[PDB]
Amino acid sequence: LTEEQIAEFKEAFSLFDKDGDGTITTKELGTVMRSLGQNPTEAELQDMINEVDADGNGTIDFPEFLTMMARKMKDTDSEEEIREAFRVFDKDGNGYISAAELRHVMTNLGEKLTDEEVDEMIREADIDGDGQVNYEEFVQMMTAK
Amino acid sequence: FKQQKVEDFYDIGEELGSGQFAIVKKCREKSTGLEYAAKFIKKRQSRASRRGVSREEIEREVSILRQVLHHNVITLHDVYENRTDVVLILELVSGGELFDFLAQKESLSEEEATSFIKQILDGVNYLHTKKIAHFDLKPENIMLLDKNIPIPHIKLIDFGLAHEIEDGVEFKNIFGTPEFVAPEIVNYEPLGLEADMWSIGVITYILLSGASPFLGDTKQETLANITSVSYDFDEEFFSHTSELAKDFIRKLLVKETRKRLTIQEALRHPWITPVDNQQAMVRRESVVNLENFRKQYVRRRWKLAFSIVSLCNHLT
Ligand SMILES: [Ca+2]
Ligand SMILES: [Ca+2]
Ligand SMILES: [Ca+2]
Ligand SMILES: [Ca+2]
Repeated sequence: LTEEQIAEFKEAFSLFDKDGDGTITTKELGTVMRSLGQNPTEAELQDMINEVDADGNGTIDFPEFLTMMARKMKDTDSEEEIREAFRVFDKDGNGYISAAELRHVMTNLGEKLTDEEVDEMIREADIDGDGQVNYEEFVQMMTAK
Repeated sequence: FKQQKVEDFYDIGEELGSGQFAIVKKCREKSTGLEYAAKFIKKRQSRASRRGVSREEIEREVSILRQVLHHNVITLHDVYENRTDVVLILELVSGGELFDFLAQKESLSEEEATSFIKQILDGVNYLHTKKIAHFDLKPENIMLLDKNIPIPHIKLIDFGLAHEIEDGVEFKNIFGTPEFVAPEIVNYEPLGLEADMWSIGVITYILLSGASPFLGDTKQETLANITSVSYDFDEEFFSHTSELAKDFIRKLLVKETRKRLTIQEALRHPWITPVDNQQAMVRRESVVNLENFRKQYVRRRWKLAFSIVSLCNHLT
């Protein structure tokens, strides 16, 4: 997926790599996971990094992040990981992603985006026009393109 | 070409992209410390053209890059050759695509759009004065030297389809991205410098509306719309577009090659260079449609959020 892999690469790596040194230490992955309500231990972070650590330097390089993305997309059902992503986005469990929830998730990820960008994201994801994102609209945002 | 090893003089780094039979990687010259982009083109040199590039095409591309020296066009620095590849060490262009930079803007008038389009027109003018056709003008090949200045510097890259237009010889071929090719390309008709102007018209259409003029649901529909010159200025996408811009695009998207605007005529079109203050003020007040342009950008932002969340879920 040359175009999609390049886009997800450039974006996700830079979102994790908040200091910009070319690598991803366990601390950055830990901070990102803790901003998303998860609480992994240092041993678990090191085990995550070691399963793809090809050059054995302790951190995750660029192609190691690519191979980790590949193993993620290969070891799970697409629908199930999309469901879990939606459950992460939709916090109150009402079945609709509002603007507040989307903005909260984006800011927890480390994005400094204004309200206009959150509004345009919601609108681009909104198909029926109620102002929120259905689960179907979510998967159609994540479906084939 | 230099028969010496590339690794002997350049430190090879991250991969910047690729194409069909070529791969570009960032590199640094060891003797100077300056950074460049090494484009490895896999040699073929066998009659079975299924895998590899002919030596004729490589020599043509290298000759074109050597003859071209402009501030809006990429510059060839060196060429090496081993037993498998030919390596073109070129000027590093690391500012991304022009459209990727324009999308992340808050508002874009037609004046700044015409400034960028005029950088493109200066590049194409330098190319056409030497009777060199680019034949692969598309937003993927409109890069920025650096997105670190207010008005970035545009560079034209990827001369894999460039060809020398000689007087009195017929050059016909089928290549390029179908969305951006001229009617004489899809019809296998004699080619010239006019296809570059047609592609510039398509690029201006896309920059101004976010939609493509002849792009259909399938390749057949796209080719039929190109050969039939079938496009419109829909008010849903062209509500704010000025009349000068529409006249410019209309004068660029013509089937008959002799009636199509040349690069110099596009440089003198009032939309690029206004004649009076009235049309300059009109070009100031006209706003480009930045919503249909940022559509795909915000979609990929959605996908990035999804990828981060899914990677965090997959590990716990
Ligand atoms: Ca780091
Ligand atoms: Ca590593
Ligand atoms: Ca909700
Ligand atoms: Ca909805």
